[PDB]
Amino acid sequence: GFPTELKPGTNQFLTTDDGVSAPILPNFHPTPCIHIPGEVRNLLELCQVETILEVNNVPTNATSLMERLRFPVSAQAGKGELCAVFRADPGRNGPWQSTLLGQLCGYYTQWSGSLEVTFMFTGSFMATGKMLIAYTPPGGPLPKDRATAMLGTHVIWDFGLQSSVTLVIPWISNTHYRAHARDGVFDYYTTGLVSIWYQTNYVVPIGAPNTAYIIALAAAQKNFTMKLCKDASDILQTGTIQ
Amino acid sequence: SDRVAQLTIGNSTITTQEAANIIVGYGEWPSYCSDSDATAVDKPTRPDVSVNRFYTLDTKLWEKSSKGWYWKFPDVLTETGVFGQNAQFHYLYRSGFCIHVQCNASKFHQGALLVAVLPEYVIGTVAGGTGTEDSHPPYKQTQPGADGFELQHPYVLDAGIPISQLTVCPHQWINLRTNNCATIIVPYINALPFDSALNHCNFGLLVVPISPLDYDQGATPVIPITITLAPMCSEFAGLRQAVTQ
Amino acid sequence: VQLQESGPGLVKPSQSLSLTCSVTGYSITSGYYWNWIRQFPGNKLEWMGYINYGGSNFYNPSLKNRISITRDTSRNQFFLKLNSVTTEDTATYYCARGGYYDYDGDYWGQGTTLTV
Amino acid sequence: DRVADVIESSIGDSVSRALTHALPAPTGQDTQVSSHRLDTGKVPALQAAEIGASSNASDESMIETRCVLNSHSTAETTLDSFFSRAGLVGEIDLPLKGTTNPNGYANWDIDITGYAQMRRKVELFTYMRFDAEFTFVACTPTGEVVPQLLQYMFVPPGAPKPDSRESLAWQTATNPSVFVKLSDPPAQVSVPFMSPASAYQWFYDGYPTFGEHKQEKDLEYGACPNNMMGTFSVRTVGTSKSKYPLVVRIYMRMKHVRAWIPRPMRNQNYLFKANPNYAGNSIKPTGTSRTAITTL
Amino acid sequence: QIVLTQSPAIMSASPGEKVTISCSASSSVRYMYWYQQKPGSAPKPWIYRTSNLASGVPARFSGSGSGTSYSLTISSMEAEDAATYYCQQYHSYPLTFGAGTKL
Amino acid sequence: ENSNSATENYTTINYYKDSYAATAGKQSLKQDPDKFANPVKDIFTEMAAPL
Ligand SMILES: CCCCCCCCCCCCC/C=C/[C@H](O)[C@H](N)CO
Repeated sequence: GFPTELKPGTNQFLTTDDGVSAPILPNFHPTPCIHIPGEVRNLLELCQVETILEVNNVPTNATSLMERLRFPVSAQAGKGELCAVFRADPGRNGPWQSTLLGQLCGYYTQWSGSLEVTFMFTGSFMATGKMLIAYTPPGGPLPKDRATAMLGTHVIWDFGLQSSVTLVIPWISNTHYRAHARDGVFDYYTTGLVSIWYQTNYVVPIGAPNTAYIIALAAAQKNFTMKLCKDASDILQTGTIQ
Repeated sequence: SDRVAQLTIGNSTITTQEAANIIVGYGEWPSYCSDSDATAVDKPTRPDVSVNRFYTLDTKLWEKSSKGWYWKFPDVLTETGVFGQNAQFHYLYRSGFCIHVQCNASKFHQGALLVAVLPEYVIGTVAGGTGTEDSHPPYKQTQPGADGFELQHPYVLDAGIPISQLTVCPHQWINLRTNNCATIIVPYINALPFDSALNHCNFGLLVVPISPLDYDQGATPVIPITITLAPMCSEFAGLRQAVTQ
Repeated sequence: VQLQESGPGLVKPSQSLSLTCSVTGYSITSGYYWNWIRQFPGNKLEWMGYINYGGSNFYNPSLKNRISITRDTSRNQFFLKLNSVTTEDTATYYCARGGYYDYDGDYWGQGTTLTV
Repeated sequence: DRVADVIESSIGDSVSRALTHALPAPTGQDTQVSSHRLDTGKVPALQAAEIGASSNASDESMIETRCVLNSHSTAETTLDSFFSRAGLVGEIDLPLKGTTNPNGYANWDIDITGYAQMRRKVELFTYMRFDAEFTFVACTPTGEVVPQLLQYMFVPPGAPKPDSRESLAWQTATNPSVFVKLSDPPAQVSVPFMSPASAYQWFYDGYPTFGEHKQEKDLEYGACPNNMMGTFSVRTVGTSKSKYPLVVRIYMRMKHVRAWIPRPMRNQNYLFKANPNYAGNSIKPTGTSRTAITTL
Repeated sequence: QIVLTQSPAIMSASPGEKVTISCSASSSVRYMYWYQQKPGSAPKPWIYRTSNLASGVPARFSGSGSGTSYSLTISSMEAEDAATYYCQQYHSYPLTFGAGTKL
Repeated sequence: ENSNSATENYTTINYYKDSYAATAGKQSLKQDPDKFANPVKDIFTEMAAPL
């Protein structure tokens, strides 16, 4: 017959190899496909949908789990007090783990692009106030006051008929891609910090509640991209499923 | 302009002055089944105006310690009117839906609700607490009827999935400081052109408070929630005697 | 988790009260609600207030403008303070850990007696 | 058709009206240069989340940006790139002594819900339609390779399942079967889409049959016959007992994948096959926790 | 504020008999909770969610009820389980207790 | 060759008469994000107030 030679790599089984295999049922024809709404073509379509971000991930007891989806705001002494802080890394352990974007990033090693966070105010109609939300690029420590925080990228939010504001976290990095940052030498891929401060005060008239809550939503921009698919960091099984 | 709206279908009309636009699920309007997609050979019936109309269910009360409720479609209308009669007289069924939720308060109240539609909402159990018992939910829990059912563990949606990612489904918010109604239009979702209206539920409707209701002493403490819904483009086939279940 | 109350056993009328609760085996910043409850000599129970895991407070309207609850996370204690104590404010004071609108942990202390 | 309302009626319109359409997107979006804006009436930063749509603000409308030409590919996030990777879905044991399968044969019901990784990956969507590729790896419990001959048979529903090592059903006159040795490389075949419906269902909210639904029949809730494709059977080819203990592992890879209606991902530990049960006394948060909201 | 009414105020029973006490609320509540207090000590949780037994509680205790009426019953009377019982609600703040029933 | 593939993926390789035995191949990069991210009846520009 035709002379041939065998090269190293024969008889191996590579799980990601794309090849041809013998069919088992000759002349088989599948059921026709009817139209079904909601078809998904690319996973990046789902990365642009907002989901709730658990900024307030402090409590752990069972009856208080639902409180993790909101953090409070109330009247202060008018001295630019701090409200809340969190990290901006989407693939890191913390608040971002509750979003669909974080879960999807858990399946990939590297990412690139801009992010955005939306805050919605759920107070009464008679409540007014102003807030300052700042983003600190890598290198700078956690700001100790509003005067230090204003030096970075920030937006000033005014309560009104429109109950939501959007903070955009622009892509500012030295490398084209970032791996998932964590403690150690891999903190080199960190993104920065986000802090919220009181601008003027929280003001209400007589007969209105003294406390209100804010809900945060997070998603990705149109230049977001991931690559080098991998396995997820956690396995939801503690034995044999049976 | 975008805050006032009127919905007219059949012989019913809904008006609102604090709307927040209309969401069309997955960007598709309801429609009838085409000739290339159908498989049954008998001619279906389309009652039109007698079935495609607004129906109002019971009313729930919103309190400072509420958890949430859910309903199953089209199980809610199985025993109501001409739609119910057609549903239990025929074997096959398909239709879309338009859902409207009402909840109003004053300018001194506060709170926020999440209204979402989740196709193929399967309910799970607590497995006896320890997780070693293979228990199953009762019949009254899987198809609660027009009364609905109250959630026990809203954080996992009683199915082991987080509520924080529920926004991936068609949804709207009811913020008491902004709006007092929510409108969602859902097409027919299934892997088959037709299905039974008694055995299968296409989707479930979830209403869960995320920001607790609050008010000061002396204000009205009763804040009801009402559900109104209407079928769209209904078809039936396979006529035989009426069976209730 | 163990709770222990401490404070003066006798207070003159029109003075100020201060009680202390020490928590062992659990951090007061990890969750749950920490309540103050007293039992009158007639065996009648009254709920006073609580402090949150994050530092939020809510008080009984009957005792409003006279009660204040604080905490010290470094030493893992939370405090109860009363203003202008009168004769009717004599009872056994308890400290308890509770859940959010439901039964979650509900472990009570031992109580301390107060005489005014 | 002479009355006016019938002529002008829209009953029977089978064309679905879509509000959106797909566009090519081989790379990420570029960034345009922008300058400062100081005016009234235009508020890109203010949104209304109550409507139910995501924010439409962009980089150019919030800060001053430069021009960046983006050439990062999006090919790795397609459905096949995400799904066309082999993973463990089954395992069959054939011990010499024991109680599980002591007679040199075994029957396995085909389901891919027995292992957490693949189940969690596939349960992101509600409906899926695909072809499959199956690979079988066989060896001893210690990983040794021995000279033994095996037979695999695919039994569609309604066909007689073998009940012994010498059953007459092994004649496989019509059923597809594979003969292979352990010394050979693992066997590998292709499988088409065989559901009676248009797609597989990972979630079925209903009952299979009519009638009264009593407590003793609650195990039928959520069972969709459209997903039951049959049985996988394996035996040692011989009339006498084999001399080695054997283990068979099954791996599956998807091709030509389509999906619909994404769902939230699983949060708690899996407990049972084809059942979304969870431990009610051990509910845990989705992520990790910290000590205070004002500190890292 | 929600007001809870307990009846009867004082009950006496013999060992082996059937004991049943009731607590009534001025408004509908989702659940009812029970406590037991021996003299000289602090109250201890006994029943929560009207059905579940607290840890270390004998199996002869049980509870039931719905809406605005709830009850606590003891299958068999022993000398050990004789103290004051209270009904408490978590529906709204402030939390309120019952008057108590001495057994 | 029978046209019995599940997607009857544009460039594949096959050696048999059944289409479902072919390789996965390459797809086309088309996305429709507005189906899930902005399914509103009336579209609003990102300059004006949404309400
Ligand atoms: C020598 C022939 C060996 C046959 C190997 C098995 C081929 C049959 C596989 C049928 C297709 C299974 C794909 C998944 C189907 C359903 O979704 C699962 N049962 C999920 O429950």
